[PDB]
Amino acid sequence: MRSIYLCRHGESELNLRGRIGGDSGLSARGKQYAYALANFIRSQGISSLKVWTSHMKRTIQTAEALGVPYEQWKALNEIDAGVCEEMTYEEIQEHYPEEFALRDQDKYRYRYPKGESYEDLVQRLEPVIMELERQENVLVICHQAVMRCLLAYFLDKSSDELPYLKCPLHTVLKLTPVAYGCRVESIYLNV
Amino acid sequence: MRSIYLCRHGESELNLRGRIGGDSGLSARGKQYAYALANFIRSQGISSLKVWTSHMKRTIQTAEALGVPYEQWKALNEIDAGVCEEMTYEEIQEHYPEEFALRDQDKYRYRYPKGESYEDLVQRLEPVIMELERQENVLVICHQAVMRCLLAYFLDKSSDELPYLKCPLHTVLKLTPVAYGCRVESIYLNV
Ligand SMILES: O=P(O)(O)OC[C@H]1O[C@](O)(CO)[C@@H](O)[C@@H]1O
Ligand SMILES: O=P(O)(O)OC[C@H]1O[C@](O)(CO)[C@@H](O)[C@@H]1O
Repeated sequence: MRSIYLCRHGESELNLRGRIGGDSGLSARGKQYAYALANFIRSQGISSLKVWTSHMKRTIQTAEALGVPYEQWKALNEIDAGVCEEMTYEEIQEHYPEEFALRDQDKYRYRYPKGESYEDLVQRLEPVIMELERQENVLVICHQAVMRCLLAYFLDKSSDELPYLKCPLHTVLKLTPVAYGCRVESIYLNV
Repeated sequence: MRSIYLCRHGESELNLRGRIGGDSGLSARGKQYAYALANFIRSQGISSLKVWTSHMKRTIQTAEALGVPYEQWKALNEIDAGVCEEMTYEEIQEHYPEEFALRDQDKYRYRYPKGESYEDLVQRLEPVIMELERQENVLVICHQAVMRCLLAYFLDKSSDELPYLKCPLHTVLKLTPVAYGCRVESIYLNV
């Protein structure tokens, strides 16, 4: 049976600082996760695994530790926060108080100044989903907002639930599409 | 009429590092705010004023920039996050996934392991509001969660609105209580 493995890049430097977006590299234990992922994947004994990543350094660097070849997709790049790129939440509240308030109102269609909305994100992920459907075993190393969009599709979630789906770091979600829907398994790689 | 000025401690070290809770000191620009605050209060042309703070260093240090005495209330201490104290959101999502998700569904009543809920904070602040109601001009230098509870009372907000009320840093809220309701003026001190 085919299984789709979904996970995020290992812990980035900006993740450690509590800052959003950007294009930073993996931290120390972020790299230890890349190694732990390589171990888990091997132990899965998956037949002909296709591996996808984004153009962002953090995803690429995580895939490198696997040894096997992978492919890069621009459409898998993290959601653009626009002007709020690399800010902490406190900084967004202080410098864009009205914008921050509008988000909680409708997290699905809200756009930061010159940024993307979850709706924009779902649109550019359409082709990524179409390919995913016509594949067998695949591992997608992406980002939190991207993972939420892909996960919503497979676990059949609404536009309301989507922006709030649980997608923590160092955790792999093994989704097995079945006739009644989709089975899920969560594997936490403690590093 | 008299006015109640509500604001937070200047930007702290943990605020800058994207971490919550703790007992950290003011950052460089966090101190600039403490001085910019003194200048704002000065320009108000107030004859007598009571300044209250919590036991947290960040609030105390901010009061120190005024050059006037102040009273310290334990009741004005920021909400306790328990085991999640001094952690980032990503950190909390990873190591306490279930806990994190449960908070989102009921932000008002939820308590982190060994922590407080917004409901507890509201109860803890009862004697503070009572005094605030029987005083003249007062300046309360407190915290984000504490500030939201106080602001909710004066502006008549429901427990559903309370946890999401806007309370950014370096922003003074001048409240003027009247017959019914309360007047509000938002003053931002750019530093
Ligand atoms: O605010 P949330 O719920 O993290 O939504 C998506 C977010 O993903 C992030 O990568 C969070 O680290 C941000 O860049 C983006 O705003
Ligand atoms: O973080 P929230 O959910 O907006 O609530 C107020 C928060 O203020 C903090 O100081 C940091 O966000 C936390 O201690 C507290 O939970």
